[PDB]
Amino acid sequence: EYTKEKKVGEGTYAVVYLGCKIAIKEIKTSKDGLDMSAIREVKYLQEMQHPNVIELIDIFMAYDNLNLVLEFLPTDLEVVIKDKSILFTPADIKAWMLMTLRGVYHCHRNFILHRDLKPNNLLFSPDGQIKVADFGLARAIPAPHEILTSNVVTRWYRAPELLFGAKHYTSAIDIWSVGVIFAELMLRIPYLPGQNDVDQMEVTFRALGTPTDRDWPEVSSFMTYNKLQIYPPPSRDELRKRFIAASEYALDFMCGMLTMNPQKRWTAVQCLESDYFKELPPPSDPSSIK
Amino acid sequence: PFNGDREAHPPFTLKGSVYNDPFIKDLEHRKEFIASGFNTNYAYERVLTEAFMGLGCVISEE
Amino acid sequence: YRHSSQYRMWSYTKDQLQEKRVDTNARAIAYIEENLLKFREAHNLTEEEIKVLEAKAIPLTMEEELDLVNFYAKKVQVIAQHLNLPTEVVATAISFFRRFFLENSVMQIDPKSIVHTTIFLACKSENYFISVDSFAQKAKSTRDSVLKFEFKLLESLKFSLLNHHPYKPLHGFFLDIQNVLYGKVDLNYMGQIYDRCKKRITAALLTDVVYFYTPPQITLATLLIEDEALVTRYLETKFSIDSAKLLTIIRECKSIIEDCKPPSTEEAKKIAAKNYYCQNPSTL
Ligand SMILES: Nc1ncnc2c1ncn2[C@@H]1O[C@H](COP(=O)(O)OP(=O)(O)O)[C@@H](O)[C@H]1O
Repeated sequence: EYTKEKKVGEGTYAVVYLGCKIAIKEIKTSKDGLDMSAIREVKYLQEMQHPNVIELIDIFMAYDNLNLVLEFLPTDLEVVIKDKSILFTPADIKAWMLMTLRGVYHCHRNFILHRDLKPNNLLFSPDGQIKVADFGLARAIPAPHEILTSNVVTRWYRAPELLFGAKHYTSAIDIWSVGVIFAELMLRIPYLPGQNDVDQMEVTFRALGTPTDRDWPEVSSFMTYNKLQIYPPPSRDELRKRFIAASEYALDFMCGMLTMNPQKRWTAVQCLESDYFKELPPPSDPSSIK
Repeated sequence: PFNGDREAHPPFTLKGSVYNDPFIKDLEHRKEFIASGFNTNYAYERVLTEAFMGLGCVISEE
Repeated sequence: YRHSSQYRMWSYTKDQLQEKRVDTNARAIAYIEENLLKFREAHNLTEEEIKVLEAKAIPLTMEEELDLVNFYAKKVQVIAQHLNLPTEVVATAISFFRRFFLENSVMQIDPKSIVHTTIFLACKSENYFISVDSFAQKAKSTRDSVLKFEFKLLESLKFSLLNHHPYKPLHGFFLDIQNVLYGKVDLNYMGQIYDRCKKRITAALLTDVVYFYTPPQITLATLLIEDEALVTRYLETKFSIDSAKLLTIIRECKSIIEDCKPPSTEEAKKIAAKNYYCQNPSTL
């Protein structure tokens, strides 16, 4: 729509506007004419309609730039980092996980990757339904002989095959990210931080374990597994210590979601029915979020 | 009751141990292809459900 | 499929598509007849020559536009296949060119410059990854002729930049034949199907079939070339979806694909000198 008000965003790639209930995202056109991450982010967000992925009302052309629409309210990152412990493990940890996995499954059954998943990518709504947006490095799931990119997702939310250097991966790299969203939501801390380097591999090995030959096979075919040594995987003494605010069935699909095996990683069709939402209490979308 | 996904289930069938495809079944025998999480049934489930998307008509256009 | 961009706003019927052709030929007549009555400053001498070029251009290109854009679609197909591209990006380039010229005519945007831009937006669409200068040195472009007709191509395309194509239904019905049937399989069906039906669907994308039916229906239409035991025994044993309606849909799609007529070397003369340049002859 042709309505504008005050701006959000200090980034030089895009500065988003606001107006009407909507938010106009403008890509500055002024090398190449149009960037990869403008057509790459309109061409899959145009064709999805869901209550967990935002949609385009109009994509009307500007004089030089490209206009989109977005959502009004802020994101999941400002919810976690600044509260007075409103969020409670009976109900608030279940509904947002259920809706984010619903959005991830709607991306997956359209065979679209969406390899940029962050709490500043997951944003809420006035009725509190969390949305999946910002498809800036998304890609359709191609033919198996096609070479993909490498560094496609951010550091703190990176799948370990992307740490190791998997050039042509599957779409199981975005279940690891939402499992880290689960742990970041029930721990209220930035989970697995790195020092702007290759140190994400060492902190992931320190947290969840250096993969062994017997279990996730062919991990030594990356020219990175020989650089380091083995670390012990965590046992079920993690149930009380460092994860004491959790239920019995939460650790089952958390450990099934933080599998470092990508072939044995639980896809969303077996994460939406992983008997964790069946346990009491039932969730409800009125949550005390400002 | 409740449903985890509100409407997200197709009713068609699949059997991945039957085919003799010369583009993926030979492609999965390599080393670096397995190491990125690739198996045969994921690609076949990707392509066979795409082969049945949209069996409608031209009467359903107005 | 109804949530996809190809169904909700670019899938048509025969009456709706012919209405689309006559409205893009009806909205693009007045500006072009106004811009080609420009005579000299004082008076016009060659009245008969400018009226026979007006009779060649204005009431004749309402049907010459369709085989003109089919000829230039054949041109962009052979130059996209010339520069070593996959069959997926060739199909998207053909679809982007044809979808550009459904909303605009060939006179107010010349088709000789769109044919290098569509390969660029197709390879940047599904990640081919050619650069601009590497694309220019492999073509007859000097970096400016591939980028000026880019904003308006996306505006006239209205940003339906992902397209569904029948090659993944080929790889699906390459496998679903073998699952339901075991009598006569995979000798001739890997001998002479993957090398023939692919070229038949490139010839189908040159024709006007993808605005009519879904790409599995076009796939099962082009699989009916060998209908001795394959397609009839496939659709009878598959059976929520009735069979005979799908056989009639595939049969009328085959009736659509069989009304074929290739290009010629005559359409070139009308646009070569009459439009924008012949006048110069009249002037001097
Ligand atoms: N719908 C929105 N409502 C409010 N703020 C938004 C909205 N969308 C984006 N923003 C802001 O735009 C910026 C996102 O731009 P970008 O850097 O491209 O995302 P990313 O870091 O995932 O790559 C963020 O600062 C975000 O706060």
